[PDB]
Amino acid sequence: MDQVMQFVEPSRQFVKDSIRLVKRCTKPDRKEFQKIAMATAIGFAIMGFIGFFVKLIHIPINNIIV
Amino acid sequence: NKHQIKQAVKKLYDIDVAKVNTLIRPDGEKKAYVRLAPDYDALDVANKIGII
Amino acid sequence: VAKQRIRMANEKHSKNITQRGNVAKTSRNAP
Amino acid sequence: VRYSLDPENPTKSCKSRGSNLRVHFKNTRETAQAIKGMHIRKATKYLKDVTLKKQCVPFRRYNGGVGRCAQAKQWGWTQGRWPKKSAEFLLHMLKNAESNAELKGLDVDSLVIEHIQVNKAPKMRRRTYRAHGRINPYMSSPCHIEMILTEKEQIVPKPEEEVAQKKKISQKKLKKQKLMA
Amino acid sequence: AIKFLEVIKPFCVILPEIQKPERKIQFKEKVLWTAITLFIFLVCCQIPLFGIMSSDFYWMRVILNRGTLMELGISPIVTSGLIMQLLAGAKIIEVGDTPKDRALFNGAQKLFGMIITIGQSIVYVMTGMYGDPSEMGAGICLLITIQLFVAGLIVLLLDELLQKGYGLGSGISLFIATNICETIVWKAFSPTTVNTGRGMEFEGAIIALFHLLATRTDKVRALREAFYRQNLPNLMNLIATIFVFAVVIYFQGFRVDLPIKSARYRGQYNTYPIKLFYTSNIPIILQSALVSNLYVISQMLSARFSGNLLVSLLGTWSDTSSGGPARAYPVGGLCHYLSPPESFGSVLEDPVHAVVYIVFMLGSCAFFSKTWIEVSGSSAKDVAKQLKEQQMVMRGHRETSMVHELNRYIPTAAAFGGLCIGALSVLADFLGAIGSGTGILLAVTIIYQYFEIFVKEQSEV
Amino acid sequence: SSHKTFRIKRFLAKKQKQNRPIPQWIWMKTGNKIRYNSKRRHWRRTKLGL
Amino acid sequence: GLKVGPVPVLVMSLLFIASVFMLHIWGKYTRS
Amino acid sequence: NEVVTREYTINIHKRIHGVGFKKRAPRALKEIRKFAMKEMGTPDVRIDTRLNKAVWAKGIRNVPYRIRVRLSRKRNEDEDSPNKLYTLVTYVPVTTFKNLQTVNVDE
Amino acid sequence: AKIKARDLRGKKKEELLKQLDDLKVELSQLRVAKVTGGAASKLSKIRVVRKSIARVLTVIN
Ligand SMILES: [Mg+2]
Ligand SMILES: [Mg+2]
Ligand SMILES: [Mg+2]
Ligand SMILES: [Mg+2]
Repeated sequence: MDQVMQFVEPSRQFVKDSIRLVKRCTKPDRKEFQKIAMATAIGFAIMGFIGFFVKLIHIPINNIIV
Repeated sequence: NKHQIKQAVKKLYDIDVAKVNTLIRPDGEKKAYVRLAPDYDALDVANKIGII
Repeated sequence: VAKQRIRMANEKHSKNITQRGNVAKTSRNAP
Repeated sequence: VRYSLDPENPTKSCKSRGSNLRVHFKNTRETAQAIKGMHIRKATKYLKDVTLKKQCVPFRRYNGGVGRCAQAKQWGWTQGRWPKKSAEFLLHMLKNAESNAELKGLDVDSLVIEHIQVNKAPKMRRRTYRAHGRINPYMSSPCHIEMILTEKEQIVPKPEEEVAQKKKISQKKLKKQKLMA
Repeated sequence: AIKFLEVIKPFCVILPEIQKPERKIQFKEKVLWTAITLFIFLVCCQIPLFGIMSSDFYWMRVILNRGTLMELGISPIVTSGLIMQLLAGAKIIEVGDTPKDRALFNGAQKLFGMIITIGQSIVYVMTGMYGDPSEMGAGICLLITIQLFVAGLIVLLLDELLQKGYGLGSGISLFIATNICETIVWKAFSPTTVNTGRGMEFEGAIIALFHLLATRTDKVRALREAFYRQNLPNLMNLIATIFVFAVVIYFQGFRVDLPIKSARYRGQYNTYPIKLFYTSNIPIILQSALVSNLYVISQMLSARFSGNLLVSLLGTWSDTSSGGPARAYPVGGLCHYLSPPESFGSVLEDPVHAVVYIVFMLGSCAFFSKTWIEVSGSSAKDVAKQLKEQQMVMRGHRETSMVHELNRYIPTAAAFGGLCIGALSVLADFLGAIGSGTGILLAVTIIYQYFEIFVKEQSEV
Repeated sequence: SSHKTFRIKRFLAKKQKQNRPIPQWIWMKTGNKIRYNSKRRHWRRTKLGL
Repeated sequence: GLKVGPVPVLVMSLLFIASVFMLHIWGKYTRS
Repeated sequence: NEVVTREYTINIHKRIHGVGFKKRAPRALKEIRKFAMKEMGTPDVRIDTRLNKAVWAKGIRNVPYRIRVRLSRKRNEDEDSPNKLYTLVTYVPVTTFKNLQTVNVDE
Repeated sequence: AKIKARDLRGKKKEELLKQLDDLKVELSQLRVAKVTGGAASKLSKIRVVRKSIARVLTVIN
C-alpha cells in the first residue's frame, strides 16, 4: 500500500525516533533543575527590576518633556 | 566462557541470545560478539543499554 | 561502461598542458 | 641574547640571528665572508646568483679539496663553489633582518651588512656502518648565524621585476591559523 | 563573490573598529563595563525621539517602548546577521575563509544593519509612522534618521565591545532579554492609571491587587476582577508566565552529548552537545511571519474575487468595526483554521478547528526546523566539517562514520526541537503568558549563559 | 608467529600497553622530574627475547 | 579603519545622550 | 607579436651524437627543451606528451634522427608565475623531411 | 545518601545484598557512561560507587 506506507511509515518512525532521542538526552536532574531555578530567578530579578528602574526614572522626565 | 557470557547478557538486560562468539584482543581484553534472537532488535536494545 | 571512455578521458587530460594553473577540479559540473 | 659586537649607532641598525641551523658550518662561514660589507640589495642579488651558479663563493680557509672555477677569479682566488643551502639560509636571514629594519622605520634601501658571524652549533649524532662489524660517527655540523645591518649613505632601491611578484599565500599557514582562531 | 567581497573593500577600510584587549581582562572589570553598557542602552530605551508629533498617537508616546531612540530596536542587527548566514550557509554568499577576509566579513555583516537601519527607517517615515516628510522636511528627517542611525550605531559598538572580552557574552542577547525581563516586572508593578467607568485604578498586577483590595467593598469581587481582567494584566498572566518559566528551564537543559576528542593529542576528552532546541527559535519565527502576511494577503485578495467559491473557501475576511477600531478578522476557510483561539471557550465551541490549527502549528515549526538545518549549514556534514576543521574526531570512528553518528540525532533533534518549540509556544499563547514561548526561551537561555559564566568566575572572584 | 600460546600472547599484550607516551599533565605535578617515557621500545631497534 | 578604545565609545556615547537632552529641553522652553 | 607559432625541423641526430645508449632519448628531450629557449627566449618550455611519445617511439637508444616540431609562444595565464610567456612544443608527423623550411604558422 | 558503614551494621543479610545489587547495577551503568560521553560528574561517581560496594561487602563479611 504505497499511499499508506508512503507517509505513515515516516510518522511511525518519527514517533519511535523521538523516544530513541529522548531516552538519550541528558535530561536535567531535580537538583540541577533547582540550581537553574535560583540562578534564573536571581538573574530575572537583576534584569527585570534594574531595567524597570530605568523606565520609572524616565517617567518624571518624560512627563515634563511632553 | 561463552556459556557464562550468554547467561550474563540475558539476565542483565532481559534479552535472548542466538550465539556468542569471542576473541581475545591483542591488548589482552576479551571481546564478545553477542548475536541476539531474531525477535530482539539490537539497535533497540542498544538504546536501552545506553550504547547509542 | 564503454571502454573507449578510457581513451577519451586520457586525451582530455593530456589537454591540460595548455591550461596549467586553472585546471577544473570536476568536469562533470552537473551536479 | 648577546651579539658578538655592539652596533655603532643602535637606532640605525637591525639584527637577525638563528641557532642550530642544519646547514654546513664550513660552507656557511665562506658564504658569509663573501657578503660581509655588502649593501643589502647587492648582497641579496649575489646570493641569488650563487643559487643559479652565476657567481661563486670563494673558499679561502676551508678549502681542502675544493675545485677551481672561472668565477673565483672575480675574488682574486682560484677555489670557489656554489653552496645552495648556505646561500638560501643566509637569504632567509637577510629577509628577516630587512623586515626588522622596516619595523623600526629604517631606510631599508640604505642597509649594509656591517657584521656577520657564523658559529658552530652542537653537533647532531647519526652513524654509519663500516666493515668488519664496526660503527662510526656520522655528524651533522650545524651553525649559529648572527648579522647586524646598518644604514649608510649609499642608497639602492629594490629591483622593479622583484617588487612585481605576488604575495604568495600559504594554505598550510591558514589551516593552523583556523585552529587557533 | 568577486563583485561582493571587493565592493565591501573601499568602505570597511574607513569604518572604525574596537581594539583588541592586550591581556585577559579582569571579571570585576568586565562587570563594570557591562553594567555601564547595559545602563546606556536602557537609557536609549526610554528617551523619546525628537520631532515626532503627527502619528506613529502622541498620547501613547507619553505612555510609551514605542517611539524611543531604540524605536528601530536591535532588529536591523539581528536581521543583518541572519540574512548573511542564511545566504552564506546556503553557499549563495561566499565568505572569505581567511581571518582578514573574516574580519572584513564581520564588517560586511555590520554593514547590513547599517543599511537595514536606513532602509527600515525610510519605511516608517514615508508611510506616516512618524509623519509625512513634508511636515517634517529634510531637517527633521535628517535628525530622526541620524538619531535612529546613531542608536543602532552605538548599539553595534557596545555589543562588539562585549563580544571582544571587555564585558560578558554579547550585547544583543543581553539587550533582548533585559527587554523581556523588564516587560514582565513592569506589567506587575506598573503604577500607570487607567481611567474606567468603574473609576481610576492601577495597571501593575501586584500594585493593582492591594489598590483594589482596599478600594473595593466586595473583596470577593477583587478576587475576581483582580485576577481576571480581560483588557489588563492579571496575576494569572503572571502565574501563567511563571509556570512556563519552570518548564522551559527543565527543557532548556535537554541535550545529547556526543563524545569527541582531539585527533592530535591523547586524552583531552570533550563533548559536542546536540541541543534539543537544535534550531533555536528560528523555525516558529519564520512560521509566524508566514501566517501574519497570509492574513494580510488574503484580505486584499478576497476583496476582488469573493464571488468565487475557491477564493472564499481559501479564506474569508470581514471588518469588525463595532465600537473599537476597524480590525480585520477571518470569517472562514483555511485562514480561519490557521488561526489561534482568542478565548478559552472558543476552543470548546469548535473542537475540530482547534486540532486543525495545532497540527499546523506543531507541523509547521517541526517541518521548518527539519528544512531549516540543511539550508542553515548546521546539518551533520557541515557540523562534521567544523569538527574536522578543529581536528576533533569521535574515538573509534573514521571521519565518515561521524556523519552517520551525527545523523542519529541532529535530523530528529531538528524536528522534535521544533515540535517542542511550537507546543510550548501554544501554551504561551493559549494561557496568556507574557512574551510568547519564543520570548521565555530567549530569556531563560541568556540568563543561563551568564549564570554558568558567573559561577565559573565566582570560583575565584 | 600466528601459532601463539595464551601465556605468550598475554605477555606480549602487557608489553603493548607499556609502550605509550606519558600523560602530559604529569609534567605539571609539583615535584615532577620526568620529561618523557624513557622505557619506550621499538619492534625493530630492540627485541623482547621471548 | 580606525580602531576604537572603550572610552571613546563611552565619551562619544555619553555626549550623544547629552545632545538629545538639550534638543528636547531647548525645543520646548525656547518655543514656550 | 609575442604570440607566434613556427614549425621547425630539429636535427636530433647531431644533438645526441656520441651519447650513451641509456641516456639517448632522455637527452633528446633535453636538447628539444634547450632548443625551445633559444628560439623563443622563454625559460618556461612545456613539451607535449605526444612529442615525448614520439621521441620515445623507438626505445631509449634508437631515437629518430629528425623530428618536425611546432613552437607556439603563449601568454602565461597565471599571474603567480614570474614568467609572462611559455612555449608549447607539439609533434608534427611528416611523411618526409626533405626541403622542410622553418615556417611561420598563423592561426 | 552516602553508604556509611555505620548505617549497615544492624541490617540483615538479604537487605544488604539488595543494597549491594543496586550499587553493582549503578556501577555498570556508569561504566557504560565512561565510553559513551558521560559528564565529568558521572566519571567522578565511579570511585564513589566502587568504594560504596567495597563498604557493603566489608560489612557483610
Ligand atoms: Mg689534500
Ligand atoms: Mg679526489
Ligand atoms: Mg655484521
Ligand atoms: Mg632484526
